[PDB]
Amino acid sequence: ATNGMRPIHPGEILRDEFLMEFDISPAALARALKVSAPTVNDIVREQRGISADMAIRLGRYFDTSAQFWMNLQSEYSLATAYAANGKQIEHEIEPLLA
Amino acid sequence: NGMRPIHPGEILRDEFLMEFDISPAALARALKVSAPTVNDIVREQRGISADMAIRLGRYFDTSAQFWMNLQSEYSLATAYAANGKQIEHEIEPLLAH
Repeated sequence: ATNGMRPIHPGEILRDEFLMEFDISPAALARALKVSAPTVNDIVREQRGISADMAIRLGRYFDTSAQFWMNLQSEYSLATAYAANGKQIEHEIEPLLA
Repeated sequence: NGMRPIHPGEILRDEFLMEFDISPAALARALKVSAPTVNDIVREQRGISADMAIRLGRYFDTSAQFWMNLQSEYSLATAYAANGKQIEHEIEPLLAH
């Protein structure tokens, strides 16, 4: 059986481990981060990724590193990219032997 | 925080291209991407995409996250240098409230 990647959107972790944990609505989070409510709404709906600026805001608000959020984002972006082009990439790139 | 940016292209040049004596155009041909795609990264003009991270990991036998983690550190560092103090100023931490 071959390896695979299944995507987990960062907004799912935001919803489950932060918004639901502290009983914060997405709109209340947007007001606290000083961003537009659709900005947070898009993320929790899994319709937008975490930008660097947003990662710094979330880290500041929730006492995390900004990299925590960017690492969740990179995993999601890698999973979607892998499911789309990963098999072809592995088919056409011969690993370096040196 | 974190303010001093290290572009992923610097690591690519120093730890891989120069370590294995591989030119950027040679790398692009091995990765099956256009040469300006690799050039722009090596010259620190463009970042590493998810697709490129998978290609670089495949070729150099690293994880793809190795490259994406360097990219996010750079993106964070530039974002913080531009706006970090403004962000800290305008957001009150939840647990300070």
